[PDB]
Amino acid sequence: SYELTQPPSVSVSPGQTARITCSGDALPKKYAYWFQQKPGQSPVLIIYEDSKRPSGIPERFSGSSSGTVATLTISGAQVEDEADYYCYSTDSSGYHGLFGGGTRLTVLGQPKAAPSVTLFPPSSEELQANKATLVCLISDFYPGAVEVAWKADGSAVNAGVETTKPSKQSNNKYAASSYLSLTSDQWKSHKSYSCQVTHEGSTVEKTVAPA
Amino acid sequence: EVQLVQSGAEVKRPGESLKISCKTSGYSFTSYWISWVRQMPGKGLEWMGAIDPSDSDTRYSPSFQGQVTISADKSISTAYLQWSSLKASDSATYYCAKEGIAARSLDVWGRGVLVTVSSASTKGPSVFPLAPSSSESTAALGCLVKDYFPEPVTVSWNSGSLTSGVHTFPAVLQSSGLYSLSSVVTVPSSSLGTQTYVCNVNHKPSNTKVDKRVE
Repeated sequence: SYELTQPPSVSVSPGQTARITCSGDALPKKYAYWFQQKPGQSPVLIIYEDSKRPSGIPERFSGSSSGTVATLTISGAQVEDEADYYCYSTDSSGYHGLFGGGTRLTVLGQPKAAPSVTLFPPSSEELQANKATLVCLISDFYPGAVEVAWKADGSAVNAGVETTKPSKQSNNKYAASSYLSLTSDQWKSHKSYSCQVTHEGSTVEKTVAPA
Repeated sequence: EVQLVQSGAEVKRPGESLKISCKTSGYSFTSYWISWVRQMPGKGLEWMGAIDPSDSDTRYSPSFQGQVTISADKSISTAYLQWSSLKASDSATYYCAKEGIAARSLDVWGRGVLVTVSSASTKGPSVFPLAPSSSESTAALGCLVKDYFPEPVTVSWNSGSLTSGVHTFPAVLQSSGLYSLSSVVTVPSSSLGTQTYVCNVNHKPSNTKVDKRVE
């Protein structure tokens, strides 16, 4: 069908200019609209009819449309501009609305921070129920993006991993957790297990061993 | 002022029917289209469809056409969105929106309604203690809050008397449909032997609270 394509993520330093693009076949003929969405809130209209600003929207937001690409420009981005941005338009007929996939705008404004990682072995109570859940807790990282992998005796763990998305802490850093669900027999069948947390191109690994 | 008031949060099972509502005020209800927009957890906004209350005309996105029904009752200025048989992937926040003058323009939004579609039954958590293996000035203790449904759960330590250094993590949603979370606290190892540590785990949806001693 018809689609509006946005970059999944854009990063900007405070005071710099961010540009969020939105590609669509019918944009040369149709108006684009831009919505800002912050967590637990309804979307807010930022730009309408390609380039118009509603009353009260900060001057730094501007819109344009050239060819099949609409662009939201945020001049001098502020930390309060950190949000998801959605473009919106119609199909070529004009009868159906359509959203882009959204762009997560990260406004940095604090130094990179490596994650603190704590890995817990299974409790004896859970083991006596023939289950073993490994708990990998990840905190105080910035920016809010991590990748988590698990290993058993150096080999990849291909199933049983459940990992949260990052969540903002009160200090504006991020937290996440990852869980590896095993049986008691699986836990006791290996010499060690590791939780591997990759952040900004580097990795911290924590290991536990049946004792 | 234009106001859109939506019905309350819903927890349904796959295959069940559901009808949610959007009651408007502050403008001529039959003079503007009403759009419905949804957002699955952690996903993007999706335009579902719209209705013209002046003549019952409906338009649907190709992704939703024939799978949901939009309707309206002008007598009470209310629009509706309904399913005869929900899918699990229909878990989403659903917004109604008064349209503007241009077709499909979105003018005023409702606050949204949270709809959870899950096969999981309501279940209180199993709470397990988290301790390090048997160095020594402090120690990290915690509680694993395993396999509960639905959200939310709250956690305190020592009945709320212990707050310094407590980190309670948001839950993971498992493929089973059940949730799990953990809470951890760093304590002095001098206290380990004279200070008891108990995590208080409250799950109002199942009317269950667990106070787990961690040694």
